[PDB]
Amino acid sequence: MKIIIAGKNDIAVNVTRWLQKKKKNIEIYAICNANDTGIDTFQRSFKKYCKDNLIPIISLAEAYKIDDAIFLSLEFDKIVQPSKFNHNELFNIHFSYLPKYKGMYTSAWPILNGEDTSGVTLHKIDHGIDTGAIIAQKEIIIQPFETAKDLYEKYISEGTSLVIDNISTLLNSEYVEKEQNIKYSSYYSKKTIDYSNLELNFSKTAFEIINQLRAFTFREYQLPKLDGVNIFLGDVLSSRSIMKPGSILERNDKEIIVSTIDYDVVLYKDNFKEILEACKYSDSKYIAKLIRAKSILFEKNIYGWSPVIVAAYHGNIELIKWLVSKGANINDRNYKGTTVAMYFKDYMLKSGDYSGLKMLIDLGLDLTLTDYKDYTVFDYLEKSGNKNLLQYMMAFMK
Amino acid sequence: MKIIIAGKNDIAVNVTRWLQKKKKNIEIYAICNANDTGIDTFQRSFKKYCKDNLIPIISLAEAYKIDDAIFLSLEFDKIVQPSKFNHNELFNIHFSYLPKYKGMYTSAWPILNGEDTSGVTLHKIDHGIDTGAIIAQKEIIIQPFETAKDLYEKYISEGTSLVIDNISTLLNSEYVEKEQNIKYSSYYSKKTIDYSNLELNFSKTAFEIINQLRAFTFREYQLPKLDGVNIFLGDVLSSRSIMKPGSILERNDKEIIVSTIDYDVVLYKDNFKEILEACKYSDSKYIAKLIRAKSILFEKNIYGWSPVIVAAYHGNIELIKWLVSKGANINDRNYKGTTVAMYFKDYMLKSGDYSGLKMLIDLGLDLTLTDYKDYTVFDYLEKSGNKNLLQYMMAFM
Ligand SMILES: Cc1cn([C@H]2C[C@H](O)[C@@H](COP(=O)(O)OP(=O)(O)O)O2)c(=O)[nH]c1=O
Ligand SMILES: Cc1cn([C@H]2C[C@H](O)[C@@H](COP(=O)(O)OP(=O)(O)O)O2)c(=O)[nH]c1=O
Ligand SMILES: Cc1cn([C@H]2C[C@H](O)[C@@H](COP(=O)(O)OP(=O)(O)O)O2)c(=O)[nH]c1=O
Ligand SMILES: Cc1cn([C@H]2C[C@H](O)[C@@H](COP(=O)(O)OP(=O)(O)O)O2)c(=O)[nH]c1=O
Ligand code: NA
Ligand code: NA
Ligand code: NA
Ligand code: NA
Ligand code: NA
Repeated sequence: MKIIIAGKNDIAVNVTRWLQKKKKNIEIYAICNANDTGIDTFQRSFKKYCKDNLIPIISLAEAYKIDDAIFLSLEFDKIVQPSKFNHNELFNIHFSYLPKYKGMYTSAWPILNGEDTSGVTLHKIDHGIDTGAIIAQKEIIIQPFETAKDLYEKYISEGTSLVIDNISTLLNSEYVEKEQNIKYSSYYSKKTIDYSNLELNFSKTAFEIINQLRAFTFREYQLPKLDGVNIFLGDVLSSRSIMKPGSILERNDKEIIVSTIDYDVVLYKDNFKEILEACKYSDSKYIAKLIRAKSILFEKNIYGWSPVIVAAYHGNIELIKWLVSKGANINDRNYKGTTVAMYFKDYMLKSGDYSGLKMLIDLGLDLTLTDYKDYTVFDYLEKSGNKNLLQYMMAFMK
Repeated sequence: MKIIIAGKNDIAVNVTRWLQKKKKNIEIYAICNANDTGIDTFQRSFKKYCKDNLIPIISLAEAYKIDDAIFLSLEFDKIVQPSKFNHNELFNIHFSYLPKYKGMYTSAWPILNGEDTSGVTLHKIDHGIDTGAIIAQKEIIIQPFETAKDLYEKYISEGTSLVIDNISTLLNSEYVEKEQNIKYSSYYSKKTIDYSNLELNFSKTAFEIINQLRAFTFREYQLPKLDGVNIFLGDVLSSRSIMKPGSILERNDKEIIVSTIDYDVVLYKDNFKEILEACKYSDSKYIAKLIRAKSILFEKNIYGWSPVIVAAYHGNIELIKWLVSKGANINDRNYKGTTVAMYFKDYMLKSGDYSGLKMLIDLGLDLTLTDYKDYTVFDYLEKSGNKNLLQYMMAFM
């Protein structure tokens, strides 16, 4: 049978990849979003993927004319008109637990509002915005540390899983739907946040303010700013200044302390670039000092280089171990899919120091992984003619 | 002992009244809010009550020096310096379930936000706004139909009872405090709502839109408006218009139906004026046809006249009975505390017809009540020398 996948980012890519794997009998057509540049960024380009995999890319107007297909929307950017199809097998993943948080910026609004939870919802496309009947959902816990970016990445992951768990019933017409309730229904348009003019509001509680920081913390788009200085999270003090809300109590190199309606807050200056530079050659002890919010250790620059990737490229094995102890992914990837192991290989090759591989492997380092060109570390070693190092690396795999 | 009552409205008045009744020996001092107009309105004037009962009004600066008082803020308008008193018996009633909804407009924001409940909270005055340790608090249901005014009245009533239930522990220092949690706190300033520029936003869900209506419904202040027409509540329909949200789908003498993000909503035009006028003489069958939202029957005009009060003064007994069956208060009062019974008394004097009295008494009419000059219907009848009716009403007692 046939499926049209309409949308973007790792959710479209990964739903597609699964289909090519487990449903090879299925003709796939793609619709891409107007702003998919064709180049991989912090999310994969769906357009790139479809080109690289000979998946035909069509228009929505063309998709309307395909019979005996289902249609599946995944962060799609176009209004879909149900009457224009010759069927009603029209499905969307929305990044909320409907009926709450219809519309936009669902990575921010639940955080701003102090929600503990959100979700992803599979539903029918009807004539309105995220109004159609619910087929499946999955609740997501928002952790107190988590940013809008963390929550978006959870949406992407949980949304992928929910499709995968339901896509057979979508293909079989063996699914059940239920109309959305009136009660609790909520919606935010794009007018509700003006990302070109964000401003922290300190006439609020400390809880609210920290939730502002979190909601606006999505590095590839922006960081919250106080007085032009970029902030990466904050914490609540027990202190309660009688200075009017917004008054800056202290300023140092690492932080700004501000008066609120209730408890003082400390806003950490974003020092990610500096942290990343230190990852080349410093140890544990130095990095632990630079750090304020722990999750800053999992951020990435514009190439997708994290702390643990930089450490790997420079053979900083003591730091790699500490980072992984803190939550870092031993198999982290840049935006081309290049893995920690590949970067470590570069170090081994340069230094002639092979000795640290065993320890990384015991931390979970995976030599089988492929980048987005379908190459393993061994592909690169074969190409560069480094057969002895290739054999050496294979000898430690388990 | 002594207490300084700082604040306004029926909560200030009714806590004071209770203390004069039940704690004879407590000396009371008052601080009034600056905007207290000295005239009884939808809330009683605390300054008027203090003058009329010889409760001395003091300044804040004076209050700081009375070392042996406790201090109770009841919608007080001035920020205090806690450390400046030589005691720490400083208490406040806040109209939310703290630490949620610190600050202003707490009869609006919970409704707007889609909350099922709010609360009232008795707590210490400390550094922060509304940040002091909690002594006692109670949750309050917000019914799906209730307006900001309904919620406000509830905060006044539940706040008063919360103070009454705890006031002995406050004067005797036998209360327990628990510091407020950081988590879940929320706060809204005066700037969060411009009441001089309310606008309904139709780029929202039906649930959200009906909540806006409710939240902005507070007649003595304003009603929400569409196309300059005032609206008194609404409902959600089952249809889902394809038109862009905010599009007017239907318009008539009763109501306006509008498209939203999800379900269409009907906004009911405010016909309170019309209803109140017909309460003079029309019967329940006619008045029933006018009603778009049931709670309109408990609204009041600028003098505090409700449908039941107007019906009583015009001797409309058949209407009174139906109104009461719909949940009207048989002892409703205007803003001067004049009761239904006193209005019915006027009608009995003008008409010479006492035939309705027994039935209203059977429905709960209370002849013992006192207006805000502290007179009963009997006092009035004596003064007027209306000896016949006096005799008859007294026969019920
Ligand atoms: C547009 C924009 C979005 N965001 C946040 C809020 C969104 O929920 C989240 C993802 O938005 P977006 O990347 O537009 O993803 P989608 O198109 O799949 O919604 O990013 C920002 O932090 N800054 C921005 O400028
Ligand atoms: C991680 C890292 C890489 N590099 C080098 C290694 C690569 O040769 C080069 C290109 O970056 P990159 O975007 O990682 O491309 P690829 O996925 O092809 O590696 O940058 C540094 O110079 N410093 C670093 O910290
Ligand atoms: C000032 C104002 C308040 N309100 C509502 C929201 C407030 O929670 C409610 C009570 O406000 P107010 O009468 O100022 O009482 P308090 O000072 O005890 O809060 O009235 C309006 O609807 N319109 C208005 O213009
Ligand atoms: C209830 C009602 C009262 N009245 C009269 C009788 C009232 O005593 C008079 C003044 O009303 P009001 O100003 O409300 O003061 P009071 O406390 O004395 O009632 O108006 C009407 O004319 N029409 C009415 O519908
Ligand atoms: Na069709
Ligand atoms: Na916007
Ligand atoms: Na402060
Ligand atoms: Na205001
Ligand atoms: Na609509």
